[PDB]
Amino acid sequence: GSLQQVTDFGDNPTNVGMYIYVPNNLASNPGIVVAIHYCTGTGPGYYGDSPYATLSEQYGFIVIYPSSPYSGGCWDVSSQATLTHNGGGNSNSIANMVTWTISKYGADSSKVFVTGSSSGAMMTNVMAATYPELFAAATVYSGVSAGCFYSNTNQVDGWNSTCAQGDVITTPEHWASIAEAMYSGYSGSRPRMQIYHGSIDTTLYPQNYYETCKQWAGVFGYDYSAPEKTEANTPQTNYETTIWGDSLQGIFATGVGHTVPIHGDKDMEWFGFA
Amino acid sequence: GSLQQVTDFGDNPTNVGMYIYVPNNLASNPGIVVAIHYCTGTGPGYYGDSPYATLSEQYGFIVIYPSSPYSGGCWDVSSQATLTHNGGGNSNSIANMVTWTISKYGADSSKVFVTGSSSGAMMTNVMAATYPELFAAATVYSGVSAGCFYSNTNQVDGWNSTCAQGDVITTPEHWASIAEAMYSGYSGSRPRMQIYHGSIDTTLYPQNYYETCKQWAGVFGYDYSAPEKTEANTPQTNYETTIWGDSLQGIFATGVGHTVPIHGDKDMEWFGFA
Ligand SMILES: *[C@@H]1O[C@H](CO)[C@@H](O[C@@H]2O[C@H](CO)[C@@H](O)[C@H](O)[C@H]2NC(C)=O)[C@H](O)[C@H]1NC(C)=O
Ligand SMILES: *[C@@H]1O[C@H](CO)[C@@H](O[C@@H]2O[C@H](CO)[C@@H](O)[C@H](O)[C@H]2NC(C)=O)[C@H](O)[C@H]1NC(C)=O
Ligand code: NA
Ligand code: NA
Ligand code: NA
Ligand code: NA
Repeated sequence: GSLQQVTDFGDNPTNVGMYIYVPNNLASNPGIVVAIHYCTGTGPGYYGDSPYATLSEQYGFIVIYPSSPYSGGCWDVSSQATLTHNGGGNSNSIANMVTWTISKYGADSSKVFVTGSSSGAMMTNVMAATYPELFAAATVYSGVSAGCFYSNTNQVDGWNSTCAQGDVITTPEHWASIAEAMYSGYSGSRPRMQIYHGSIDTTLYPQNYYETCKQWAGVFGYDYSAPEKTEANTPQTNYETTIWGDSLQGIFATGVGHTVPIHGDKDMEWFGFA
Repeated sequence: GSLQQVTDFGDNPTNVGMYIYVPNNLASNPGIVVAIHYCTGTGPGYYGDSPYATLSEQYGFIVIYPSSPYSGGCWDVSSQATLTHNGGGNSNSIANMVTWTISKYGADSSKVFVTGSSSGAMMTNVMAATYPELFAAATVYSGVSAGCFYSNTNQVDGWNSTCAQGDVITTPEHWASIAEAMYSGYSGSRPRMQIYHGSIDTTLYPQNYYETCKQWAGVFGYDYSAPEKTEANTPQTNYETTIWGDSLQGIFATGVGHTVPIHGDKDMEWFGFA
């Protein structure tokens, strides 16, 4: 099919770009995958460097690639605007790309997923907390927990070094409260979360794996210290999968740095296309 | 602050009409109320005969008034098309009105509600079952359970006398199966259901109230025989409210026939605007 830029998709004061890949083999009622790029990247760049456009020709979903407006290409995952439901930041623009696409293509709103890598993984967690209503499931490749990049001076697209270096450590309860405040009083459904992180990540250090799993455990009321199951060498040698429940699993990749390589077929399974 | 007809809102093979009321006091991130008319009526008729446009000026949400394409003005709540997620029937059309409005007005997709009287209350149950993903909550004014108007010959807009007379009686399990089958395999968010009916209804017999409460009890995993709470004279004298749980309450109006009059302020409370 083709990658098209869309410029009028709804309110977008932070000027995020929107690109979509509409497959040739478009399903009758297509799903949506939102695939969110890393720093120094762009939406078309992530299109070029991820399996989603290929998989969309198999499964017939539309892929949305949001594109950062900021110098350096990171996502704003620090401002109040981006860290609040309807706050008007980058995350709100991404939400609007979703709803534009659902209406324009008759996409199935119950089959909308979000995934990303590095900065886009940070944004994935933020999308899950700020627009939980939009997403059935999410897959995070090497990010930080929602609100870990909080700026204590309301900076937009600010890098939080304390968080990245793994110095921010707290309880499931505290992280859950932080995620909950991104949509205060929301009690509806939330996407099922899958969190990947590598053990030799020297950009977003591995403590962030545990902080993120703590967060979603706290959000879904799972006992962080008592997972349901742990699967060795799953999905492959030196990856370990911890399942806390239907709405949370973490995959820790020993010997892997920034970022954990996208596992496209595994994504299709978690989302439910496969 | 006007009622507008909308003509190109997405796939609409059964040619349902779409009318919307956009209030003057429109909220920044408006909710949506879908208000579904009775037999012999139309969307604009229900606009003229319900409190929702008046209330939209208080609470700032948009109202969508679908309009039956059929002679006699009843809704198709009988065909396989209308009784299946993405089946292409009237229900599918109403779904598309929702998604069009979300995108066009930047409406909040977590704040979308559906309600209706008589034929429109039947369609309300159908919408909850066929497009559960769209709706946070629903209020049913004197309808029949989803799939009670099933046509054994796949008739479109067929009246089922056995159902209307109150002669279709089955279990929570069986009604829940009927509802589940309208979107098979779905296990996400569904609207919180509020069901009104009058004890002396001789159009849609009051057995249908109990069949509907059974249906939603089965769907949500509630014990139909053990509701959480009963409230005398609630919301008013001779009405009684039974709460089965967060996602189901029934309101039986003793001495009221077809239909139970709309309690607009109570709808606001159930929906969460108030
Ligand atoms: C960087 O990120 C952390 C969170 O990862 C921020 O820490 C929060 O800071 C406030 C005080 O400003 C505390 O009340 C919270 O309890 C902290 N949260 C947690 C989970 O610890 C921190 O403020 C950020 N730093 C900068 C410089 O913006
Ligand atoms: C009228 O409606 C009822 C459902 O309310 C239909 O009943 C179903 O009929 C099929 C056989 O066609 C049975 O297998 C189901 O068990 C019945 N369901 C229930 C809940 O009883 C009935 O067929 C409809 N009548 C007509 C003439 O279409
Ligand atoms: Na469709
Ligand atoms: Na791609
Ligand atoms: Na939704
Ligand atoms: Na908005």
